[PDB]
Amino acid sequence: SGEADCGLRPLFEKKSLEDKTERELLESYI
Amino acid sequence: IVEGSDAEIGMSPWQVMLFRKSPQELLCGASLISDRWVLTAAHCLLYPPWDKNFTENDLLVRIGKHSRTRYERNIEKISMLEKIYIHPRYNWRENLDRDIALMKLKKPVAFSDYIHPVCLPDRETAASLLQAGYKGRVTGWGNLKET
Amino acid sequence: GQPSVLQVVNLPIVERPVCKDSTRIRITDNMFCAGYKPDEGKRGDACEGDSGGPFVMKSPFNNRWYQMGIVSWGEGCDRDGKYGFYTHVFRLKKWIQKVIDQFGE
Amino acid sequence: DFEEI
Ligand SMILES: N=C(N)NCCCNC(=O)[C@@H]1CS[C@H]2CC[C@@H](NS(=O)(=O)Cc3ccccc3)C(=O)N21
Repeated sequence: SGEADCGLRPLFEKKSLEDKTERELLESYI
Repeated sequence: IVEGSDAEIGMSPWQVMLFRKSPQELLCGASLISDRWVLTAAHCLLYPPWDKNFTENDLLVRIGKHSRTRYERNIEKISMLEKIYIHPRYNWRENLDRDIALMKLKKPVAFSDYIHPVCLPDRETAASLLQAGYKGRVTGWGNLKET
Repeated sequence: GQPSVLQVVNLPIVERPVCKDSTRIRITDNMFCAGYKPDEGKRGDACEGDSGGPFVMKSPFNNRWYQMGIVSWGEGCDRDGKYGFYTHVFRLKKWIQKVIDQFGE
Repeated sequence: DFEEI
C-alpha cells in the first residue's frame, strides 16, 4: 500500500543504485 | 541512534523532523506518507506525566534534512500544521499502547531527490516481512548514547 | 552526544516471547520489539530524540520501502537484554485510512 | 545549538 510512487527513492531505486547496507536487510529475509 | 552510522544523502527521503517553535529544539522524528500527511508517535505530542501536550501552532515540520543543526537552504522544506490527530485509544497511562498520531500539513509539499513518501504496508507485505530475525532500519538525529 | 547528520541502524525483529520477558511493562499486539540479543554480539538501538521516527523494511518482491514501525519506547538505550518497542503500523492501518479519507487530502 | 531558520 502507500502512494503510487511510494518507497522508490529518487537517488537509489530510481537510478538503480543501492545504498551501503541495504544488502544486510535483504540477506536477512531468509 | 546508538551504534549507528551516518546516513547517505537521500537514503531516507521520508524522514521528517518535528521542531519546536520556541525554544527552537528537536522534538521527534516522523515520516512522510503523502504530500500532506506525516506519521509520528502520539507521545511526541501528548505525554501528561511529563506535562507534554503540544498543539499545531507549537510545531514546525522540517522535510528533506540531513544535518541536525543546519538550516539547509534550497534542500529542506519547513511546513506548518493544520491539524493533529492522536489515536482515540492511545494508552499513555500505562504502556503507550496505540502510540500513533497523524499531522495534516497546511499546504502539500513538493517532492524532490530528498523528499519522497514511504509506503504503508498492506496485509500481505506485513505477513511476509514482520518475522523474527528479519532486519528493518531505524533513522534519527537523537542521542548517540543513553549516558 | 547528539549527531551532526542523520544516523541509521539496521536491527533484527525479535520474537514476541523474548520481548515480554525483557520487561515488566505489559506488551500488546500493537507493538513489536527489535534489537540484538546479548549473545549475538552486535548492538544498536534508537534513543531519546529518535521517538516517532520510521522503522522501515525493503520488500524483496517489489523493491519498495515500507514503514512497519514507529520508534516508541525502551528502558535505556542499547542496554544488554533490553529491546526497542515500536508501534505496529499495519495493525493500526484502518485507523490511518479512516482519518485520511474522512479528513482530507 | 540549532541554526536560525
Ligand atoms: N528504543 C529506545 N531505547 N527508546 C525509544 C526512543 C525513546 N523513547 C522514549 O524515551 C519514550 C518517550 S515517552 C517515555 C515514556 C516511557 C519511557 N520508557 S520507560 O523506561 O519509562 C518504560 C515505560 C514504557 C512505557 C510506558 C511507561 C514506561 C520511554 O521510552 N519514553
